Amino acid sequence: GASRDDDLLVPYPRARLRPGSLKHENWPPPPAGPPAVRTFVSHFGGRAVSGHLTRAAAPLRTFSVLEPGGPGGCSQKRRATVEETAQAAACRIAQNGGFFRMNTGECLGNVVSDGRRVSSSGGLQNAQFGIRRDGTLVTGYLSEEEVLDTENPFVQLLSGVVWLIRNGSIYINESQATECDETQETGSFSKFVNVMSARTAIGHDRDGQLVLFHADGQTEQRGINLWEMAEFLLRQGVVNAINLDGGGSATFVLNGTLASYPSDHCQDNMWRCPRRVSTVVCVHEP
Amino acid sequence: GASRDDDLLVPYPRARLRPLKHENWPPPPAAGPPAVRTFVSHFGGRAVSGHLTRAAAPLRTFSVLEPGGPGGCSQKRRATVEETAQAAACRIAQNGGFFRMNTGECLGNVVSDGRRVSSSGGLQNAQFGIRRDGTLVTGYLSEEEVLDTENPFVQLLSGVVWLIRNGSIYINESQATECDETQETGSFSKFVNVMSARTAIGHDRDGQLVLFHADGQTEQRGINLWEMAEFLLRQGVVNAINLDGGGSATFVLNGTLASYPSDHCQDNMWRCPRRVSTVVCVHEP
Ligand SMILES: *[C@@H]1O[C@H](CO[C@@H]2O[C@@H](C)[C@@H](O)[C@@H](O)[C@@H]2O)[C@@H](O[C@@H]2O[C@H](CO)[C@@H](O)[C@H](O)[C@H]2NC(C)=O)[C@H](O)[C@H]1NC(C)=O
Ligand SMILES: *[C@@H]1O[C@H](CO)[C@@H](O)[C@H](O)[C@H]1NC(C)=O
Ligand SMILES: [Br-]
Ligand SMILES: [Br-]
Ligand SMILES: [Cl-]
Ligand SMILES: [Cl-]
Ligand SMILES: [Cl-]
Ligand SMILES: [Cl-]
Ligand SMILES: [Cl-]
Ligand SMILES: [Cl-]
Ligand SMILES: [Cl-]
Ligand SMILES: [Cl-]
Ligand SMILES: [Cl-]
Ligand SMILES: [Cl-]
Ligand SMILES: [Cl-]
Ligand SMILES: [Cl-]
Ligand SMILES: [Cl-]
Ligand SMILES: [Cl-]
Repeated sequence: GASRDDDLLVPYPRARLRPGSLKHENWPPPPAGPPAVRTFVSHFGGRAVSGHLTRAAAPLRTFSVLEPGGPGGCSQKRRATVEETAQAAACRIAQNGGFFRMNTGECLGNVVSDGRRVSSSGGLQNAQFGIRRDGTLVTGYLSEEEVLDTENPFVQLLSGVVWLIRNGSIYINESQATECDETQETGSFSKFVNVMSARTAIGHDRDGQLVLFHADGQTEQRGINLWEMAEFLLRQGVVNAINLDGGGSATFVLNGTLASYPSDHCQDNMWRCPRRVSTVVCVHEP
Repeated sequence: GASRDDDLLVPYPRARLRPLKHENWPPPPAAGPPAVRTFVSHFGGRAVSGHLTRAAAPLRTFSVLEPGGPGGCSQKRRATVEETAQAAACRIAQNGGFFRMNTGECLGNVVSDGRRVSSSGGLQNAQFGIRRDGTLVTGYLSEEEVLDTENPFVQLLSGVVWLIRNGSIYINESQATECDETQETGSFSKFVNVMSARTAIGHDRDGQLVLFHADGQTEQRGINLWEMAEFLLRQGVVNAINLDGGGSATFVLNGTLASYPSDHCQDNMWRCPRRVSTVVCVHEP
């Protein structure tokens, strides 16, 4: 019927509730095509791992954040596979997006899909990547006051854990202090950053183009952590980037069909089944 | 728009020039959609990624294609699995028999839509084909029956090594038939023992088609031929044969790439699919 949801990469085993200044970076839009998908099997720390790197021009026109099963997915606490959501949205390239609660399925953190707020952070502060109507690519942390600005408002936005790069500099350490909570253990979260597994990320490059990353693997066995990931991205010319859901949620859909190897297993156990995720990251051409 | 052709797995570095029973499975008496299964399983203590496929009604769901459409081998053409599969609107497709990289010729007996497109030329290798009545053939055959008007072939291709016979491994028995005396004795045995990405084709007792794919790299990542054949046998394949592998190892699903090619691009950093000869296609009315 679906996945067994075994390969879990959880930043917080204890669900966070709804009860150092924090600012964000914005990159103006250079004036300007199809995406550029690149498959690879490269070595990190002596381990070969497979993944994908994507590039798109006109993020304001080719980028979109989708809800599980179409508009209103988060409002109904819905969960759908990247293929189902991508096939319905006719996305050239698609992969899983923000985090969620597996059992309930609601979308956690700020989320903007086509100028519509679908989820709110609720006082919590994590890494977020969004685009404003003027065409500026934003990354980092924003307050709900800035999120709600009606002058050059966000058109597409999602949130993830850790801010991977800021202005061409690694920003993991700066996120470890900001995005870590003290009520939960400090080593359950630090593992989420250091443990090896399949994960995804999103960012942009010096030329003003959107970037999407995906790496296959397994929790503790195969894949990469967040440290190894950022360096490869810097080698690829990304300015700002944030991490996204990974583990069994790591899914890369190309032309509406699965192109990655999910980490989770099927009920039959032998085979790997894609996970039903909340929001999806979509790239297309009108 | 082409591969760098770095990951080479050659059964014979020295090209052979132009100078025996088979098994057949009758059609059991009765059509579900194909079953594509992603996996990361352990072979000799190392995990490798791949796909395993199965289709019923091979007489109705199986097809052998030429690179870029009909006449591909006749024109010594080379095309990517995606290119050939997209034109045929195949749900599941992967590279097939071997070919000459320099010229582009298709090696071994090949039947695409009931027409012989290439001949073995006196050489004897493992072959998998289907006859119009529904009989599934595997092993070695003489040209008299191949072109015979008795249950003529509708789909046929050739590859190196016969992996399984009647639910039993036939590699040892195949090495004796498929061993050459002109080539060195260690290049071919390595071809069987070396670990890398390869593909295979076979069938089950119920009369269903099977297709296999395993990602990897020559000698670095993947599996050899010994580990590969058994995984299918544990899954209920009766007969199976090996197919082209290495940089040609490609799995295309619904017309799009779903595997990780071993070859590199001219840019070097990225991996590019290789342009192959014949392709195996699976679709539904
Ligand atoms: C490859 O593509 C097919 C999509 O094809 C269509 O889907 C349906 C409309 C059905 O009528 C098929 O015959 C069509 O050709 C995927 O198969 C299906 O997806 C749809 C979901 O919208 C579903 O209704 C079908 O039942 C699906 N078929 C199966 C076997 O599940 C197929 O999964 C695609 N493969 C991948 C990896 O995306
Ligand atoms: C798949 O990607 C290729 C890349 O060029 C594109 O040409 C093709 O249109 C895509 N598939 C569909 C159904 O659009
Ligand atoms: Br939470
Ligand atoms: Br040869
Ligand atoms: Cl600035
Ligand atoms: Cl590139
Ligand atoms: Cl290691
Ligand atoms: Cl609610
Ligand atoms: Cl979040
Ligand atoms: Cl495992
Ligand atoms: Cl569209
Ligand atoms: Cl091409
Ligand atoms: Cl090589
Ligand atoms: Cl196994
Ligand atoms: Cl296990
Ligand atoms: Cl071994
Ligand atoms: Cl692999
Ligand atoms: Cl003919």
